[PDB]
Amino acid sequence: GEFQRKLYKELVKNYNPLERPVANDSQPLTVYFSLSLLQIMDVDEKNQVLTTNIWLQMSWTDHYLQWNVSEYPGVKTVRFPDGQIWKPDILLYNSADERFDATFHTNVLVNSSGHCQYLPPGIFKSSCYIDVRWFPFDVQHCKLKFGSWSYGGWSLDLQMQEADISGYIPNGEWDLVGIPGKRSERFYECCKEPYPDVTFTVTMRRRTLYYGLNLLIPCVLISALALLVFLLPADSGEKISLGITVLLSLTVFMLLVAEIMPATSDSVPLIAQYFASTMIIVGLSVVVTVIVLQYHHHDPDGGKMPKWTRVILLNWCAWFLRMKRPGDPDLAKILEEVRYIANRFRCQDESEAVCSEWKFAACVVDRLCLMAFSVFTIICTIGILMSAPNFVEAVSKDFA
Amino acid sequence: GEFQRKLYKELVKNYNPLERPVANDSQPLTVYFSLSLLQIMDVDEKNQVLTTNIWLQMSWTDHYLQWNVSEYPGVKTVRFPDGQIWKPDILLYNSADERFDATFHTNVLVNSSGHCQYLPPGIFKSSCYIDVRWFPFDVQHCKLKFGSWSYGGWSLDLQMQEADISGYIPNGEWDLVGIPGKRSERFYECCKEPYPDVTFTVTMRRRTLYYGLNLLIPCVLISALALLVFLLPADSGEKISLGITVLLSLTVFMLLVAEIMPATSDSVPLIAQYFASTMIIVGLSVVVTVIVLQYHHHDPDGGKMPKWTRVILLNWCAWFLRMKRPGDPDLAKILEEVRYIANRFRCQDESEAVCSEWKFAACVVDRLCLMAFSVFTIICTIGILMSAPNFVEAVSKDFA
Amino acid sequence: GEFQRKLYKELVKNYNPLERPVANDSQPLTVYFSLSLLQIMDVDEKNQVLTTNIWLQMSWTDHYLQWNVSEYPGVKTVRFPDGQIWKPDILLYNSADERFDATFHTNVLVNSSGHCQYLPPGIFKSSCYIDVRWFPFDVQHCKLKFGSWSYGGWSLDLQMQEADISGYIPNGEWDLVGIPGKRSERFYECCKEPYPDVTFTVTMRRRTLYYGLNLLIPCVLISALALLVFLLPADSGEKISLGITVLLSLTVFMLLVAEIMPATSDSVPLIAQYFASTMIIVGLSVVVTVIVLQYHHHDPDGGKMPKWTRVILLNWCAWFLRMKRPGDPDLAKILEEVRYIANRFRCQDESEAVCSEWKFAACVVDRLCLMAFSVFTIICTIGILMSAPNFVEAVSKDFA
Amino acid sequence: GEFQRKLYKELVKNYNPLERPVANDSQPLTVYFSLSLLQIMDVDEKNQVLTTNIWLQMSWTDHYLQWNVSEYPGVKTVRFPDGQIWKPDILLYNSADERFDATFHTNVLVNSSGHCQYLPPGIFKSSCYIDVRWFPFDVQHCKLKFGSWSYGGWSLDLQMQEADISGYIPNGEWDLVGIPGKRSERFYECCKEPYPDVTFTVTMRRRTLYYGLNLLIPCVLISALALLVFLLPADSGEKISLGITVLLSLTVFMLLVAEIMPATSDSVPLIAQYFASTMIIVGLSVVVTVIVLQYHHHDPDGGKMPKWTRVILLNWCAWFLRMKRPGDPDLAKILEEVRYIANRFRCQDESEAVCSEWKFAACVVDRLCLMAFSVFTIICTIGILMSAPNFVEAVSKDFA
Amino acid sequence: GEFQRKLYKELVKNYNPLERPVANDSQPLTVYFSLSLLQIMDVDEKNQVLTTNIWLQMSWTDHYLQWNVSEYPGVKTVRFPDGQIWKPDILLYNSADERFDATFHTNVLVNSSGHCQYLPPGIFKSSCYIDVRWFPFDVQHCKLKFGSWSYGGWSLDLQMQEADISGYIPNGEWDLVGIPGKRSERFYECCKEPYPDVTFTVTMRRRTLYYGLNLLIPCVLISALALLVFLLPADSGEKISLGITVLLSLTVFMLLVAEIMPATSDSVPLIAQYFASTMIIVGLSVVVTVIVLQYHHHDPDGGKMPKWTRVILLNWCAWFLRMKRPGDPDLAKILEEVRYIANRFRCQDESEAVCSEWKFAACVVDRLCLMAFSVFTIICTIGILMSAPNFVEAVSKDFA
Ligand SMILES: *[C@@H]1O[C@H](CO)[C@@H](O[C@@H]2O[C@H](CO)[C@@H](O)[C@H](O)[C@H]2NC(C)=O)[C@H](O)[C@H]1NC(C)=O
Ligand SMILES: CN1CCC[C@H]1c1cccnc1
Repeated sequence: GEFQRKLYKELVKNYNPLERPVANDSQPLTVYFSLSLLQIMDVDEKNQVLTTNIWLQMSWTDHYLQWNVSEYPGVKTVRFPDGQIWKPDILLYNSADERFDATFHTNVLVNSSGHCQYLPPGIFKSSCYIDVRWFPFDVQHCKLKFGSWSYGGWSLDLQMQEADISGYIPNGEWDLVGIPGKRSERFYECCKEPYPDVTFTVTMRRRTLYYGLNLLIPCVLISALALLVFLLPADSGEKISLGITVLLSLTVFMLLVAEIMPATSDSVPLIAQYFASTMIIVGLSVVVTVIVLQYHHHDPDGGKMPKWTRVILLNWCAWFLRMKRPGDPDLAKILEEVRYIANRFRCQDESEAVCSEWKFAACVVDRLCLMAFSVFTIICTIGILMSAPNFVEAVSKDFA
Repeated sequence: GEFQRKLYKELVKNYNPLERPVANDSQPLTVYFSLSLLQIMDVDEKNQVLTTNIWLQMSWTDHYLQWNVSEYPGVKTVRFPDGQIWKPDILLYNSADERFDATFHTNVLVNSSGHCQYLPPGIFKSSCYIDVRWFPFDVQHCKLKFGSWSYGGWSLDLQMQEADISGYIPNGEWDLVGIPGKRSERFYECCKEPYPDVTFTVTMRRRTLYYGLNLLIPCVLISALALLVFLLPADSGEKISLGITVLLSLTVFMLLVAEIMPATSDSVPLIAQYFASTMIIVGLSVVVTVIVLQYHHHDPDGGKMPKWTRVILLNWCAWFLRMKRPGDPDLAKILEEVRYIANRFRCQDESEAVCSEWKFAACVVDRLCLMAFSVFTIICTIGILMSAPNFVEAVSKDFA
Repeated sequence: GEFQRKLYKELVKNYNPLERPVANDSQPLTVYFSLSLLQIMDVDEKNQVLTTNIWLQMSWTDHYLQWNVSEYPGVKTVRFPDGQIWKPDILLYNSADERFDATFHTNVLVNSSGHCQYLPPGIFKSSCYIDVRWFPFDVQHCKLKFGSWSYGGWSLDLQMQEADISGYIPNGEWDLVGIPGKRSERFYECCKEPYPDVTFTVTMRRRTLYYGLNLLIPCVLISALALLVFLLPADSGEKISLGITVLLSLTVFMLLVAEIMPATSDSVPLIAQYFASTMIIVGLSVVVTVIVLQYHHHDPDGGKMPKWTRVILLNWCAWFLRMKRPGDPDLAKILEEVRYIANRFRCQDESEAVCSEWKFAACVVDRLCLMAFSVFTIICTIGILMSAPNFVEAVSKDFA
Repeated sequence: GEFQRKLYKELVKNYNPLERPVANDSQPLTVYFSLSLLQIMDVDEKNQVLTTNIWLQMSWTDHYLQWNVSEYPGVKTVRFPDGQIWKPDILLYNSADERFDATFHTNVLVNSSGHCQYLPPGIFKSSCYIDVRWFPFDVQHCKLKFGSWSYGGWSLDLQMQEADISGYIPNGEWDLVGIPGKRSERFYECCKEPYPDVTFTVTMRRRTLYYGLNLLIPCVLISALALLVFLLPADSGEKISLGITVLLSLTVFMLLVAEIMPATSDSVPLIAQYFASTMIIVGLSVVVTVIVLQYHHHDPDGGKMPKWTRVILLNWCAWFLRMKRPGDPDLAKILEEVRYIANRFRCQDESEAVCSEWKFAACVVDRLCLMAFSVFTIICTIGILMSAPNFVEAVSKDFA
Repeated sequence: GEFQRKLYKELVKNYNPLERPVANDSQPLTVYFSLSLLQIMDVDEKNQVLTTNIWLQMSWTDHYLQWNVSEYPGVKTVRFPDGQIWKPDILLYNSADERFDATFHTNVLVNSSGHCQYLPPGIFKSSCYIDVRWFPFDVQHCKLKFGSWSYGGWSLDLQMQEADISGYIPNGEWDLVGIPGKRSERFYECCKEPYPDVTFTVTMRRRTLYYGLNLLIPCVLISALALLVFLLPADSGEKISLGITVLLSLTVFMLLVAEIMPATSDSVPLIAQYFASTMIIVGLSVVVTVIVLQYHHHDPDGGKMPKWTRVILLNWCAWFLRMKRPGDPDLAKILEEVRYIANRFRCQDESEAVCSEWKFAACVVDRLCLMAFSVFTIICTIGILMSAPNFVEAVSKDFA
């Protein structure tokens, strides 16, 4: 249109995009800064970066970009690309992208009275600390720090407006608790000019249904399965394979969880210590199995049963468990031969009678250690799982 | 040509690529927006990102870019590169590309009446929520949101033209149901103007043949083979070995299928339900095998058969399953030794006959659990697989 | 050079890089398009993306860029950079790259009479369909579709010339067969004017010396070793172990072959069919082994062999496979004691005879199933591998 | 303001951004260089690349950009963008980024007396030598070499200022020791002029809690479990299974650590030595188990035990380990028969005694090898771990 | 300063960066090309690309950039950024980078007499054929081809200087042998115009210590462990398990080697041949073990040993292997009963004698195959390992 042609010709006359558009040089320029969260793309525990989709929102007042609507009827807003008009050089301090500023440079909407609006979108790769002490029951606080790079207090001051989450799209993995900001200043040593900035802390809680169902219940189920070795009869000589096989499966599980995990040395992760507890449990199970197997295959002609073992395992450990202890000249020569055979059979029976005691002792030890291990595994898993804060309500909100 | 030289020189005179080319400044500018799908390149469920090849279609009527054909014979159209004429600032809202705009800027073809055509190509990475509840018998809807970034409804009013799929190249994995769009007018609280926008919802369906042949069926054969532990005779120890090795094969399968899919906590996936059910079936099979082995290797005098088991397993279950039960002074000394040997043999005979009942009971319970688990696996697999709403359609299309 | 400087100054007077350089505006401008293949960098079966290294060859005639050599002695050719002279806008229609035009903008060499040459190199990524129906004996045809984006057939007469392969560098995996090209005219829904394009089809054949050694031969070897169970005597305890470990190795092998290959549902790959057949073979091997184990440990005093089963196994197959079957008052008291002992021994001998007959039946069944499984796996492997077309030619070229 | 606009107009006048801003052309310009470490992001061992977040600091004195604040009251500082004033060309020599210069070009802040201050941020990837001889108890020294590219020592007098670590954010895995720097002068084959450069060395210590808990301790535990084969009675065939399965798990661990470790041939890693030692220990355990099993299943009436082995095993070693060694005509015909039976039984008893002595010898060998292997593995592990320098410092700082 | 500004203003008058800076247009311009190796970043065997840190080095003479120092006393050199002066267009012919020119454009230093220096750094990625026939004892030649893209003999004749390896930082895996170069001229069909270019060949030798300690030694050790199946007595039921688990471990080792190595089909790698040989050895080890097991569990009444086997496995090899072969009417009824019992025991004795003879034959076969396999494995290993060229050089330079 004719009027907007005239306006665009007139406005850029003697305009320098290198100057602050303030009527008075001494007075600072007021700039309002705010966010608009749209989505959380990914939270990388291993690399400790946070990727989000965010619309910035900056606004100020321009002294020179003013006109009277009466002289230019119909036109009431104008737009300018980058470089042609002055903009605040506000950029993220916590950036982790290769280019230090990931932000699409869009148009600047201008008032008929000098008020500019700037809403550039972009995908921001922050670098925030990822606490992993209570994984997978986590609450994370990642900070985004914005502010002018080469402008001070007398240059321009920054004011905070509350973050907008009206357009938030919920994420499958993380639950957004909130996003509160704060405006703070920082004085230097030379000069008493406040240097303001705005920081936003994004707080998220991990939803634990997936990690629970895929990590914890399988591991606890097969750890409970690992106690079946104490139920097998020792005569079926395939007890060791069970223990070693479940140990191998647990090792595979551990190395995968190490794969997902980062490599910080700040604290012992809950899942890692739980896996270590299961490691020790299965190892002690295998050791006890070897002990019982040694007891079962005892040589009858070897050493005698010690009195301590006899009085402990066969008496007290049986009372505790209420387990029952289930217990003519040639005529002389032929007589001697038959007597020899009978005596040999008697000796064989007496020798076999000894092995029964050892086998019963093996069964008793097996039952006792079964009970002890079954109690211990439950105690350990319950204590470790419930030791984490943010567990009861986490499970109540996820699994229910 | 001299005529096109003169025309190109004349058109750019006084032209301003900043002003919106309308004869009347008060009235808006109508812009027609459409789409042209070429192919779907990727659907990443783990990152929730859709990659497509798309040709944008825009069209508006410029005002100043007009000329008389008679004055410039031969010339019918002109072409302008980026930055030399006014273009709509149309952007994709939900984008996952690090650079927010992912369109290749090409020339604009302008007719002699002042009609501009803009057909920029590009590869678009938009983020859409990919439901995984009914995986792999899945149907997904992903939305693309387009619209001007900084032009209002009093200035630029979008219009819809139906999407073009004439050039579509079919995908191997995804079947395209269709891509219907819709035009809507959002209203601002300040002002009575509309804010037109156009959204395109791409609907696709996964083809269930690769997954069917590589994940579903192999698990069925492995689970079925896990029941071979029951037909096996307990005399040759292989039962626990069989059970555990099937278990680990299932674990590695579950690890694969877990690393394929994302960590969302919105619902339990169908494949997860199937694998968990197989987990439980194999574990219970191993437990039953342990019980059977305990029954088989029973000490002949370590106890007595309780009346409940003696009646049940030996008569009732044999009835149900139709299995038959498996069935001078120097001479008196010789007398008592020979009778002692005979008595020893008789005692051994009766003790050996005792264990036959225990072995038969083990066989009976083994057959019973075989039948029960054979029914259970079939029922569970059939129910879980047929629970999917479009299972019949998928099996009729992909397979038949 | 003064002459070079003066000519460069003169050639750019009133030159518009926006106009098509023709003497008469009505007739189109002829452009010859070719292509110089240099290297096939990579073929991505999983992503259906082909990466090649090519040099474009465009040539046309510029009417304004002419000069008389007699007045410019030394200079015979000139070079112009990007954006200073008119260039055709030719780009790939199939680019699977984040940027839709991956070419390095080099100079344009100009004749002394107005002929322009343009040879921009670059690495081109394109999306072409990949066939896995005959993996790894497949022949792939991929397409490269070039054309002007914004010039119709009335302004750009695109022509074609044969592709150049004189500098081709052979690849270590794919053997180049040829690269023809054909011109075509297409109508687009945008506009009522044909748009010519030039399509080059690259035909290449995969060499099968690496896959034949690392995916086929090991599978055959361990499938054959899976038949070693039928030789192993049942008196040992390592038959089920053999079978199930073979299954584990086979599953790992198939899983890796699955991860390398694309997830298409258009056909069942040859390697997939082979792996499924081998899975079935080993599974039935395990089932037969279970049956033989149950036969060999058959408990006597239970059910006698059926007449049909006996007359089959002990006679027909036994003769067929050339197998031979394994074949004072105290005196009265002493008398009936020794009578009891002798009768006990006689009954024991009868029981052992029945057991020996059962074990012979098991051996015969094992031998027969050995023969059947061996012949069946041989014929299935040969048939599956020889079903593919151009298999013998590939075998000859690669191995011999 | 008016003063700001006038000053910006005045400064730009007759300014060439190509000339070095010095009052005297023959005098070198002084530039102060400094660093500000913000965060160590990644230490890639395989690729030997260190990624850090760094702010560069540069400062010099421009001769032309000076003014009197009396004539320009409000304005005290001005800002200039890239490409409008002279800037140094300081760039990293060791950059490993695909684009050689990875820095964000910000404004340049200027005094009223011409003092320029330039603080460009950026994320720098540099190639530094990584030493893994003492992994995971290593201390690394990575250098960053900065310096002007095309400015010699007679024009740009580079100076170094101490690095700033006040804004350092501690990293979970790496511990910062110090960042000293020195300014050295070098000669290059290009030119006969010295080119000064500034090198900063980053010294980092690796926190070892993660690796100590995830790699060393589980390896220790399962290596110890591998010694249980010397407590299993030989009558249960489950010793080779134990040894070989632990060997398999060890091989898996070796594969994983080799995955983490880079391919280098400078010196053997400590963890590589540890895993090799564990390999040999477990292999020797398996060999000893094979020897013991061969001893146990001796066939009597065959090889008589040699006198040397007899005495060594059953006199000295057995006592040393406190092991106790275990241990009418018809009447004539019947006499002959009973004599034959008794003699056969006596021969069986003698064979049993020989078997018992062989089994006792096997047990003695087993116990002796158990003790030897235990002491050997303890000594080897403790020596290998303790050989690393500052291992005591590492454990004291991390664990305690 | 003053003279700097004056000279900079004077040097750009009427200066066209598009023209070749020569005094005579007909005569060509001499350009000297060179290189400066800094580091070999990576050698990718799979994608077959080479990454290096390189500073190019070009030098030529400019006719127009000349001045007399006495007129401008302070300035001796001037610097021009990209786009201000004429630069030769020299780029990598065989680059394998997504952008065809990975080169950082720095300043150009010009002397008082017109000499120009241009040393742009960069991280180049070139695709060079990588031979893998001799892995890991490998020597690779990679060629870098540089040349002009638009100029020829009458326009630009590239001379040569030897590549500079001063300041080259040794890599931990690849040892540099040399970087020879060679200039050459190529003529076109039309005209006798040379087209000189410079090519550099980088020759590097892989250091084999890491691969020897991670791939060769462990596989030899496990292969030797596989031979232990020939010392385990047949009574233990753990002979098949040993061989099978060795096969599994070696399969996963082959998997790793498959992942590291390229998928070429031009030769059979040495490591591939060695792994195939070891596979074959273990396979016949398992086959022989099965034969021995079926030989040892031979029923006494199932047949008789053939004469050939009886004479070759019991008299010839036994001596060769130095093994010794191990070795009133009621009274009549009582007599007949005891005669029956004695005859029964006699038949048992003959049976176990035949069984013992069969077991001796099995042991002899076992020892024979042990010796044969022990010789064969070492023969094949030595042959394959020493078959490679420069293997003595590799071991001498790495392990000493
Ligand atoms: C400016 O730079 C070039 C650098 O080469 C100088 O050329 C050298 O001049 C000396 C004088 O004898 C010769 O020995 C060298 O061989 C020349 N080098 C080359 C490549 O030709 C040139 O002299 C310098 N000019 C001034 C005024 O310093
Ligand atoms: C052939 N071109 C490429 C696709 C459409 C067509 C076109 C037509 C007009 C303006 N731009 C593109």
